[PDB]
Amino acid sequence: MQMTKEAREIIAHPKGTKESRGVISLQDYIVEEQAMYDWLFKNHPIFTKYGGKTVGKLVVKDRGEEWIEEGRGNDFSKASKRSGGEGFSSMMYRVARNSTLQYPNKFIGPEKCGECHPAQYETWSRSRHATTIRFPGEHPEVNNKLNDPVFDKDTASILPQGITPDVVYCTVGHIRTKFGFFDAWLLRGTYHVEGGLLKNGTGQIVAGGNQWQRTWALNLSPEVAKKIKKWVPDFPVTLEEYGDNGGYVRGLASYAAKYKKSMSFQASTSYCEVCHPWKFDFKNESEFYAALGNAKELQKHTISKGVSCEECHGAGGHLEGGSGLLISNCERCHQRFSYSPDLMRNNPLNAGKPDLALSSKFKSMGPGCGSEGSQTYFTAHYEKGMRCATCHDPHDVTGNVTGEKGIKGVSYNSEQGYLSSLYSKPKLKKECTDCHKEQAYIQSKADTHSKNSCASCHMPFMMSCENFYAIQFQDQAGFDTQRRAHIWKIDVDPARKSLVAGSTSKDPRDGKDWHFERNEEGRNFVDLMWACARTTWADKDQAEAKGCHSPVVSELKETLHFKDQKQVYNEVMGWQTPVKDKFTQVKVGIQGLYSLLEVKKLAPSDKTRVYELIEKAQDTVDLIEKDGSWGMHGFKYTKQRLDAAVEYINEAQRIMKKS
Amino acid sequence: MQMTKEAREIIAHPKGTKESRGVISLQDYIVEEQAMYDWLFKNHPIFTKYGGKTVGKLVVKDRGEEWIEEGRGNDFSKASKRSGGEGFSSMMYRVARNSTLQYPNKFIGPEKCGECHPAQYETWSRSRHATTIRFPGEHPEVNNKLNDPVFDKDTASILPQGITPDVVYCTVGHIRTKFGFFDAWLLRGTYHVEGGLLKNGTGQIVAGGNQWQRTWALNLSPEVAKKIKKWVPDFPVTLEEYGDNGGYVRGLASYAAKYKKSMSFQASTSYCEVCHPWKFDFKNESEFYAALGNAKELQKHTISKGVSCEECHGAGGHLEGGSGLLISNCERCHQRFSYSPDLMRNNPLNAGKPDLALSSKFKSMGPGCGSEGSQTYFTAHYEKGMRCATCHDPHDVTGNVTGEKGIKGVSYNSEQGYLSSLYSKPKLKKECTDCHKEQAYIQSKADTHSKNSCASCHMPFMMSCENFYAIQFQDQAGFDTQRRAHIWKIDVDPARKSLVAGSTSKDPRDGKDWHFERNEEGRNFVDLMWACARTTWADKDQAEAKGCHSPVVSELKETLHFKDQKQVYNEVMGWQTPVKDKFTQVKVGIQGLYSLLEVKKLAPSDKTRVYELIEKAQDTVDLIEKDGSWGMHGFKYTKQRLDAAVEYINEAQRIMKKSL
Amino acid sequence: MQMTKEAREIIAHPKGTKESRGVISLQDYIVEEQAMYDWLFKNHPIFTKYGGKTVGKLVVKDRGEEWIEEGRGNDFSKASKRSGGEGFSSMMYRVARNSTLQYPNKFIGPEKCGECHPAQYETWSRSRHATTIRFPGEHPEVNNKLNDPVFDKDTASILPQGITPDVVYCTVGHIRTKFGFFDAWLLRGTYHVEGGLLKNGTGQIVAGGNQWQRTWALNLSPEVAKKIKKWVPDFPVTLEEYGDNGGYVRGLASYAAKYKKSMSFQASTSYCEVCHPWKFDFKNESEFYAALGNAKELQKHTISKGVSCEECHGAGGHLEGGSGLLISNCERCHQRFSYSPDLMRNNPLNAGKPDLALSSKFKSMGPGCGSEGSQTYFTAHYEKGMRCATCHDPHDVTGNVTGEKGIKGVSYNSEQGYLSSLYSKPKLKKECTDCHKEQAYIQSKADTHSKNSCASCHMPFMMSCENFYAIQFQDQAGFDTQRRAHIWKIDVDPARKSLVAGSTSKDPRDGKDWHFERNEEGRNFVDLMWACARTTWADKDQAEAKGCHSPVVSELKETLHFKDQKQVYNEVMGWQTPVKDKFTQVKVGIQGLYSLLEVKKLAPSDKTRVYELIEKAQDTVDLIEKDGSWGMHGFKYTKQRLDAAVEYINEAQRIMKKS
Ligand code: HEM
Ligand SMILES: [Cu+]
Ligand SMILES: [Cu+]
Ligand SMILES: [Cu+]
Repeated sequence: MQMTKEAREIIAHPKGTKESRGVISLQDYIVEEQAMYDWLFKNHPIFTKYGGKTVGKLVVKDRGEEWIEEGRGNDFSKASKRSGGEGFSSMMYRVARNSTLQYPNKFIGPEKCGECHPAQYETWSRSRHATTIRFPGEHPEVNNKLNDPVFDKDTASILPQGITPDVVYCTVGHIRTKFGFFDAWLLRGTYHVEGGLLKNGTGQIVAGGNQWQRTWALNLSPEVAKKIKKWVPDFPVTLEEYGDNGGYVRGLASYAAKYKKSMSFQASTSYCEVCHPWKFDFKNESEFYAALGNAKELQKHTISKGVSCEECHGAGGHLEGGSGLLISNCERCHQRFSYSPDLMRNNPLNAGKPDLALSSKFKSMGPGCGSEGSQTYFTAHYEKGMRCATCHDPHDVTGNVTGEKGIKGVSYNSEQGYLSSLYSKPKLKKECTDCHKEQAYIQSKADTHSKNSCASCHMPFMMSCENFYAIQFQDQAGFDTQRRAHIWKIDVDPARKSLVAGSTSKDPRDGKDWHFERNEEGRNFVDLMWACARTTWADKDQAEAKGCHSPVVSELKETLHFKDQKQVYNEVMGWQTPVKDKFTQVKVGIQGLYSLLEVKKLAPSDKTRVYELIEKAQDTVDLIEKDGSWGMHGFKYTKQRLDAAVEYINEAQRIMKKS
Repeated sequence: MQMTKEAREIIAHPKGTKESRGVISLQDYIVEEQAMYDWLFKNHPIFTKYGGKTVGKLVVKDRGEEWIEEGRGNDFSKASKRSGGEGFSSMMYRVARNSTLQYPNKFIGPEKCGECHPAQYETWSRSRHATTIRFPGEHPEVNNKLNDPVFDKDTASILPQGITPDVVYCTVGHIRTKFGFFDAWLLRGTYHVEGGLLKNGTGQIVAGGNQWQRTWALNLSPEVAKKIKKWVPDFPVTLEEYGDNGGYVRGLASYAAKYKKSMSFQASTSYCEVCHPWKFDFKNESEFYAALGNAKELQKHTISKGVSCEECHGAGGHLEGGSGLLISNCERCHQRFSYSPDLMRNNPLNAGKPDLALSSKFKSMGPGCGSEGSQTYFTAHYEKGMRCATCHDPHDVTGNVTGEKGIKGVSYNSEQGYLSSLYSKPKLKKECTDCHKEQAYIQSKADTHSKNSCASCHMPFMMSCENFYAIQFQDQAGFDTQRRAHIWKIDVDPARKSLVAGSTSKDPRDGKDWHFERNEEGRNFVDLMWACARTTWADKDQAEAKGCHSPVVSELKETLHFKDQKQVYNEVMGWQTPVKDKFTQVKVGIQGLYSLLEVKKLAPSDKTRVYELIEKAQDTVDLIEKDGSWGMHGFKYTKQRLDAAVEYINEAQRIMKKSL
Repeated sequence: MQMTKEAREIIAHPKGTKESRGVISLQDYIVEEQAMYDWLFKNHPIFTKYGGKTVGKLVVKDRGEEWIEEGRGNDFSKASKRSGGEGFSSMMYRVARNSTLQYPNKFIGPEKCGECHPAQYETWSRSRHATTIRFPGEHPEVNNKLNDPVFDKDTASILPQGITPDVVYCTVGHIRTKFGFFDAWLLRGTYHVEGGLLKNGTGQIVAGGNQWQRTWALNLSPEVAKKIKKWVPDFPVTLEEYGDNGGYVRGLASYAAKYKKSMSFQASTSYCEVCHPWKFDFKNESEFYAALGNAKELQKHTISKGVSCEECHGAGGHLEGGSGLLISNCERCHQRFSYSPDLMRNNPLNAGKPDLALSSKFKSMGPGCGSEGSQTYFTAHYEKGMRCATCHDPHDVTGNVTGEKGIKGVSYNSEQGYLSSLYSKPKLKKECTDCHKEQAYIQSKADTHSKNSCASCHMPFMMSCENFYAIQFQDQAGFDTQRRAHIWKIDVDPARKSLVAGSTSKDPRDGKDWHFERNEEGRNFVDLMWACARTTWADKDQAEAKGCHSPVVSELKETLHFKDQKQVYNEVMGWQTPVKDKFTQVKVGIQGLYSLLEVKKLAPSDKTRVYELIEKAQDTVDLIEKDGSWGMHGFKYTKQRLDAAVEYINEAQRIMKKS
């Protein structure tokens, strides 16, 4: 057992700044983790109780790999002029302030910020930022039964087999999408126990079957899976067909682990403390390591859980003795840059500019949760100065969502506010209609999609939280679809996809180097299958609008179930072709007449009329060009205006003739 | 004599973070005040020279009550899941950085920021932020006569009877609204001395008669009071009629005190250092306590006065050795939340969300000064991400206001720029017209209110700075009206009021738990009485527009003096009803015609014409809908466009008729 | 040799705050410099090897003069109530954080910020902020030949006579405009050496001939000069006619010096560290003074060069052990206020308000480079809350600019991206057309200037980077024109000038107290000569649009070469006068028809028609009024459109006739 080679090379020859400059920087964080892994190798029960034997190999994954190697950081580093191409690049995972390995820290806890800022405490406290980290006893949404089935009695409990609350420090997550756990040794829970209990050192440690997944447990029954299989012939139906991604019961999937084959061995320090953090109140590291291995002692000494005030604003915020106030830009946890060699090779003028080949973290073939920032970085919105806080309230990030009263589960409790909810409804400072007036105007007119939100087409749930690759069939715009894309640009095309395999991929399902495609303007885009026909169980708008056009969840008539991108493109063109044809005629007419007002004299009263008509026709052209949807924001009204405008041009042309 | 019970409990069982974490938090600030109060109980003249005897009882009011109990902080705390409902909530009064009890501090003074930032120093220095704290010798606007009448010889001086400059550390405030003072022991001036001078230990300490009020001393003469009384029969005229709120001479009211009945005993450290601060340059606390009681010594060692650069930006700003730069969001001094159990009770959807039952500090029955933030918090503006500095320049907060040459006073001096002025004109980055273009366009059409500013209707002076409850008659939108409401939304209703009494109120004027009402969108709103017919002497726009529709100050004909809200509402309906009616006709016509074009056959040029007409009508409807005032921004223009649009629709119907 | 009197006075009676308060402030910076000047008076080669003898007088200029006296700080101070009118005002030059005289510092260098922020590193690293300070060996754009001619073999090399790379700490600047150098003793390069080499202490120190200038070396050949001479009689053609401003070869001018007459003696600490900084990693001031005089040692210990992350964001940024995160408002280096007594005197409503009499730094008769801030301060834009970061990306400040392949040069290499480029194209978040919609609409119509940017008219290159006063003829809008004015408001007048001499000026070219004029709204403005007819070689838009109307560089026909402002004004009237005529005609008509409508009875159909026509004409009027250019944004569309509105009025009249 040892740390990753990358970590060991840095430990052997470190070039941090803590000792030389008195300022901590990337390499210092890599170095400081050595003692934690030494401790775990001697003290974790996998070794003390199970003799280092597991069903599946242990694969150590420390900061050396996560904070340096992920997102092809080493390839990015080589493509950069920084440090002569010999440097390191932390693409996805890193902290801005001290890690949980430094004691003492200056955290005072959110309740103390709340004494003076009760208003923000209240909104923050009813958000998933506040409860992403929770202890046993803090799950009223499952009546505090972490080991009983949540929904149907043949589906999974939140905790895996053999894992009981007394050896769990915390759960991570929510009913919203999924849960994970950390054991009392603060080791990421990538395993379960068969034929025994971790608590007693009995049975066997088995890789995988460690991650509770709401959609698989609740929505994705074998019956639903058979329905998908009619359309997608290789969709897995039985548990065994979920393979390495699955496990022993539906709802508990293998994550950072392949069922019975391999499992990551990872401290919270290496990864999870970047985005689902906690802080302890210990005065020094001796106190910390003494408690390490007892959940109750660690819980009692926990001064901050989850994404609290001070995770965003800094320890002690602006207070005297604190570490200095920050205003988060969200990129610690919501950015997730991933360098793509394929995007780099699109243009020779990219030489020395590898930032132009950044994409987003992908979980196998889907863009990963927490990648909204790397998505928005290649949008017109980001170019125009817009950031997360432009649109989002940074405190009330969950909104007034509630549980599902029609769900009859063995443990599920629908009455616990947002904790019971399958959805998110973040509080917004800006709606699309605030900035896009012409689009709002046309889309407000009574028509096919006028009831739907702008976000319903423009912000599909493309993102994978669970890395449930066994159900990722991305050309069918499903089925591992749990977070919302922040791309906005919709591409209208019969074939071009948003998501593409890397050129290193040797099998269409191996998931190698997937990335977002870039359009002609160098921007990310949403293809029409995602925009119109995606299948998801995370999207409240979709569920309130008859499942949109998904062959799996649509309640529309079968001819409006969109089964491939070309079909969707055909529907779009049914509206766009007639709009563009009339649009062109009108503009052709407007020039036909403007120019021909030099080659003819008219009775002043006819001249007035011709001017008047083409001026009104020009108003319609401008509105439609500015709208830019070519009828997709409202065919009926767009056609009404274009019909009028061609009448104007014909009336004017009739007049010009009589001369 | 002792500190409040709330402070003593926290001192007895403190749960701050200074010792356990090395970070100062709320409870540490409560604890640190113990020494100051012990000192005051032994060393203040009230005790050393007057035997602790005062006319009216002494009421200690330290941070334990001000920073913990105010705004029903304890009820908010019990309504919250935070700390199992057993925590504390500082609703209004707290600091962000060290208080004036820490020595040494890192303040260098605004003149030092000004060495490198001369431009911002200049604009800041000509603002009331810069001069809210002043020493004797810094009042040219009264020819430095703090003890002679400011205006008429029968009205008040700035300092009350028995209080002389040499025992005053500072004055607080301006001619703008009011003044207060702090004695050389840094105790808040809630008293005067009858038959003697404080400096000689003679006479008697008497509660109240301590706050100079411009509006009472200048504008609210017995003559004006009598005029008001014809409308409002209970309105006080004689000095005796102002009761506990008054005192011994028109212009000096009792504030944080009741004349001869009670007076707050309060160090500057408990309350005033939050919003009207100063900082001293002492190396340690021994030096500070040694200077205490000596105005000249304290003044000499004052390194920052009032809302200086570093009060906003932190002590030493971004400089090496400083405390770290801050950009103020203004909530230290301009927010003032107050929790309203009635707003919780009346909306059951707010259960477990005490933040949605937040209101503003009320001074009796009017929202307090410095509550703009708690007001804006419940507006569309704040919801769209707008904050104070969206609209406001943070430095030039007073603007180019001047005195009134027409005022002849015993001491008043009109030539001192903003210091002489009765008004405020903060420099703005954004005007209403920058974001509300349709409203601006219609409003620019010459009519009844074309010379009104947008803020004249939308931002009435509803706020009470002085807590002059004796003249607060909120249903008549007067008469203690010194600061500008930041609410904007105008409600259109015959009876519904912006301001209402709490359910604890047992008498229409007892002033218990008054608060803002919330509309169907969960927002604050301005009722039509405030928007149209309010009475104030702090609103220059109103003074320059014939006093608007106030029965008391309107110069308009008597038929345009609005005596109550139903009368205003009926005037509004007279404009909105015709507009709304015609708007509805035009909108139905447009849609009806569009629908009929889908089936009824017309010659090409008729179809052309019908389309053309309904598109023109649609332009008009879109404009008027987007404006959303239904004629209140420009009645004749609005109805004219709609009358023209009605003509377009009728011609279009004429064409449809021919076919049949 | 000694420090300036202003410095010595402060040193004698210091009222800083470091000792009393523990906080560094302005006067502390002045005092701290004393050791450096003592050291230079004893150790610089000028004294140790040349015996204090120079061709031209040594003029010491320290922080005492730069940070205190510049911009008429003492007059501003006296005009202010601050400190009784007896204090100091640092108008242009000061730092926010420790100077380069304090050791150790907390800088970790931009490559360490880049480890975690690879994206911002990439865009920042290809900007002139990043390379404004460079060491010998880092000039691929002249093939690293600092002593060979850049362009033609009879024009200048970057380094002057007798100055070799081995005794130069760094160069300042780029091909873009100009270069400068610092010797190994960190003295500002205001001299060269005739008859020997500085490294051997041979030859004589000669004042001036020290600043390499791109425009003089490349563009302003004797032929071009002759051409300008035909329009401007006094224009210098021969090297000798450039006088004190010139030197011994075309391309190397005298700056902070007069050729063979005077040269400033200035440490980097007094001035250049404000805006073109660097930082050393020295652990104390002893290590620093020990390396002084050795270019290689200093270079080896340089941890930050130029305007790096930490110069804007503070040393160590937000990192633990750092000095605390900043977000720069750019005023350290781009503001440059200069108090103008003339502006104060010429408006007695500004009495007691010297801030309102602030102008910008002028380099002789042109506004200085890095005065964008003091310029925008008196604009509508600043008043509305706009700041540098409203329009600009703060990282990607240079943009995708490239060299010129057509240039023949002895050393010039045109293939090093932005390093080879003569232009700047800063990345913007907002374009003029984002906020100014009506102007954008009119300007989009195919017409005379429709291909041109808004910035082309509104932001001419008025600013002097080089103080090349020998070619400054401002009434002719030329010819020392290297940076872009940030004023936007164009004044339309036959004679009023943006740039005027101070009342202390005696000769029209003595360059005394020049300043911007203020218009009737208290704002800076651009006169029509600058807007339309200016001569520059720094403006890419101008170069891509036939040199605009410069008599010197225009490729237009000769009737479109504008020689004076009166001629420009007249061309503007050619357009605005017909537009305002028709405009007024329409307003009169609308008002007339409207007044008649209440006393006139019309058939329902006739009335419909008159309202409608009036209403169309009103829309046109509103658009033209909103545009506010009266044809300057597109004469053809504007005039055509007003003509039609006249027709609407005329048709309305024909219907009103039936009364
Ligand atoms: C889309 C590009 C442009 C934008 C957004 C823009 C914007 C503006 C604005 C906002 C004004 C002020 C109008 C007022 O006072 O109400 C203006 C005036 C002016 N612009 Fe432009 N402009 C553009 C292009 C141009 C061009 C190409 C030229 C010259 C060829 C030009 C020359 C002027 C002049 C001379 C004025 C002064 C008008 C007067 O005061 O009479 N502009 N422009
Ligand atoms: Cu996730
Ligand atoms: Cu007040
Ligand atoms: Cu320059």
